[PDB]
Amino acid sequence: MQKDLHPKAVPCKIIYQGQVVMETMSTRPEIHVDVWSGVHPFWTGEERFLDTEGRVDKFNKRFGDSYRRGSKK
Amino acid sequence: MKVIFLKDVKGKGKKGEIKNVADGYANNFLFKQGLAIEATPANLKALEAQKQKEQRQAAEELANAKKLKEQLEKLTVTIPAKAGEGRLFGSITSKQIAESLQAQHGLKLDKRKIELADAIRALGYTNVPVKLHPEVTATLKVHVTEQK
RNA sequence: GGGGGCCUGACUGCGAGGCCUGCAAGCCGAGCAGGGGCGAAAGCCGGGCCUAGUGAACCGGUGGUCCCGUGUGGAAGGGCC
RNA sequence: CCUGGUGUUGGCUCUUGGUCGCGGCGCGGCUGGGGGCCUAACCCUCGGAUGGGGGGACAGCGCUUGGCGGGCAGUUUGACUGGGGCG
RNA sequence: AGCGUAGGGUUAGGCGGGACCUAAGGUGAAGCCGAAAGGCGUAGCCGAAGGGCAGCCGGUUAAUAUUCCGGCCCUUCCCGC
RNA sequence: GCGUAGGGAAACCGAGUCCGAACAGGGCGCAAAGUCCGCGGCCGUGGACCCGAAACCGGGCGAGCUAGCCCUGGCCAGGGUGAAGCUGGGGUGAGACCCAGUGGAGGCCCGAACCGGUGGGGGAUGCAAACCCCUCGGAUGAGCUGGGGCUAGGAGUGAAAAGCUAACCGAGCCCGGAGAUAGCUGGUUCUCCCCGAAAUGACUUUAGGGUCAGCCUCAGG
RNA sequence: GUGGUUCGUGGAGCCAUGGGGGAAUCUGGGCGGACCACCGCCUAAGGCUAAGUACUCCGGGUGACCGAUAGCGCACCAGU
RNA sequence: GAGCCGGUAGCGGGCGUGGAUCCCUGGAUGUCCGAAUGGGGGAACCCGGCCGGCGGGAACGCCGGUCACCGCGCUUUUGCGCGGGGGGAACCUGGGGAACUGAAACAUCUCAGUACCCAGAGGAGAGGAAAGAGAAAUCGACUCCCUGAGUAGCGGCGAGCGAAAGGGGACCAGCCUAAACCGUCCGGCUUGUCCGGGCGGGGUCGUGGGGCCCUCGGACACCGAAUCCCCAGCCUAGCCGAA
RNA sequence: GCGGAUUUAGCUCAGUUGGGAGAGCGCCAGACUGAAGAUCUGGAGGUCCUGUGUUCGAUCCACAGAAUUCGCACCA
Repeated sequence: MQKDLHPKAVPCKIIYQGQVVMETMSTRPEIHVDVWSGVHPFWTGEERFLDTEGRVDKFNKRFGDSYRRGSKK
Repeated sequence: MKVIFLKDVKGKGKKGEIKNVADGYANNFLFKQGLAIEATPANLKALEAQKQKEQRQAAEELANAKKLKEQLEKLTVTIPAKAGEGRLFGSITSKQIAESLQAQHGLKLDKRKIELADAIRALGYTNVPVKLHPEVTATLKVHVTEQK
């Protein structure tokens, strides 16, 4: 576990898949894709209880960063 | 962005100047730097606390320039030095101002105040519009004399 | 089958009762009612002289309904034409 | 892989376009294009320490857009047929 | 019989392996990135007929032998002076 | 929960009802009433009459196979050919440049071990799942090699034919999806009674399948 | 932009979230399936909680269950 | 309760009613590997500090005991004292997650959220007092069995997939904390009125909690544990036992 | 068939003040040439797509049809 936020999880899942609409606005739709991928934020440098730096991403990051709910800066 | 000012915005005016500096923008560059902070109820109390403290330091000093005020604008101003038949031999300075009335008459008062063109001398009754408090002062009476 | 007279039934609601037929189709049809057209009228008219000009059911558009409308008032949406 | 908008991607100034209001110009809110050292993210940099240096709003990189895309993955490519095919 | 059962046989401060060294490579506190399992990886360590290290000739049993005999040649550690 | 009305898309009506504005038809009324169970011939889901393949997909398993690549040693008996050079001499200014001596290179020649395996011979339930015989190429080099390891199998490696990857890789092998599907192929049991088939027609990515008909059989009228 | 749900893009909600904006503290704030009025329900964005159902390595009981090619493959110097 | 030194029946020798063999339960030894953990390593081997006897040291000096991996709290001081991790047939939830095959092709779909892999809890986890369900102003934890229902319904509306409230049944069961309001303080800024964390208030079940003013009111209400023996059930042998 | 782009002389096209119907051409002719070509002159080139309407007056403004063209919308 080394690709999350610290101040909360958000990684994983992701059942994408494209098609060729054309519905309600007349006639009916269609299907295709069948893949799976990722989806997440980014991480900055901080620190806690003797050095540590942290990581976690935006959102959250905007938070605790501002504040700090287990270790500040 | 609840930017809690602390100096600039054009300069330094750290006076009730909350300005949507904007996201990390105003966030990182302004206070990471160290120049105020964010809402933080604590403060939103901080600003009002000390704006209230300032509020005591004015009306008070208002009550401090209103006590000497009336008590002062009623009684006399006697200082009989020497002289001939007009004027003194060593004029009369608002410097010799303080010194006396104070020590003697009593209550401490400045000597940068009192609106003096120069060092009178004409002895006796000659009033002096003395600037006491920024808005309210004391145009008191001054009766000198060459006690001879 | 060739002209001319006005006229459009080149109808809705239906159809007794048969042709061909494993399916679904395909095809015919007096007569009944509403409402016309043609004739004085007895009658003919539900396209063509015919037998080819073709297509399931679902997937949707649209003009009509005012049948359903997911707490009741409605509308999205749906059923029926 | 290329690509528009969006994000932790902060300042300072030079500018032309639209628009509605009061061919026009004056103004006005609106909002669009863009040019600049800087720079506090970011990254990189190092070169002897944590400071300096270089790039810098980049970009890495996240999210949606769109595009190319046999590199690869998965299916398909009828019947008749006096042999299968071509016909 | 290199087949069966029974008994017995191969000993080393100095020969070889370790009690020393590292390249590949593998590990790997710190550090760095993964959805989890994991990936990499500094220093240090693992890693060999590569480096390094102190002996030889004869005798002697049913088998061993630079080890057992004996004659000759040495090395490292320790205590004393 | 099936029967106790059903008719309709529905509202809803109701032994009547939907189409409709018409007494013309569709569904039904008319009770004939089931229902539970048992035992059976069958039909659907099931691996489901029984074994049969080539393949796809998951997780492991291996370079003591072989192709490579890194590290580190070992190895090529004899002989032959005779370039750079350096020594000396040679007509010109020095030289080019010539010749003679020395000299010893080259994936160089002739050939052992060693590496190979065309060209013929044997062998074909062999000595052997590639070997024996005669013969041949390479023979200081993109040389042969031991020891240590690295990569990996939809992926590796490959002086590259789809080759080699533990003796048949056109995508390894073991366990798992799983007893995959399999109009095709076989295979499909004790007696006896009764009657007695089709090999046509219609539509099919259907033609060596199968739907519906046509021809069989048993139960009642 | 995906999920789960009976919902396979749909008139399609609730709850859960990948990115971006970023409200309210009781006349607050979701909900009763687009939405809107009115009614009716509920009060989140922290936590603990035996019992009622599942599974046989183990021990027992019982068999219209078998009998050494059947039963677990293996009834006894077998996962050898 | 009177025979035994295990399956070995064989040789050679021996313990035993001043309760042997063996049946129980609680013991002390438990060599080396294995999470291994002192260090290294091709497991079952080879290497290091502290104490240790002192030991043959015949007139000459060693094994034994030990000890110590690393991630977890945190009495922080120089960190001393607790938990884990490895298993485990089957079953459990999360994390991730597929083709065959059906659709008589096959791209949607199916097999399925199945098979497998991963992590991890337990003896059971799962889940669990409702921003729930639905609409008779009706219901209320979660779970599980029957039923609802192969219905309402999803869909190249094709193969298939296919809910739930309500009724019957097993069980019952309820509680907490931030939740700055109050006061307590402890530490900061720097003295006020800021954030801070330990103590209580309250620490919400179905709307309340505080803070103020008057009525209050002045003993049976135990939970998931906590506790005592109780029948502690079992734990193997308990023993009589008609003719 | 969903949307945008336009419509005048034989051809290609201007045409915005609602009042003049215009340009170029290329085409025809004249001049010139031995002729034709090249140059200079000149001329023609009328359903302003149709109809109706608005207006004192319509190429121009309003109301359907159209045609050309480009993109798009394709499960009957």
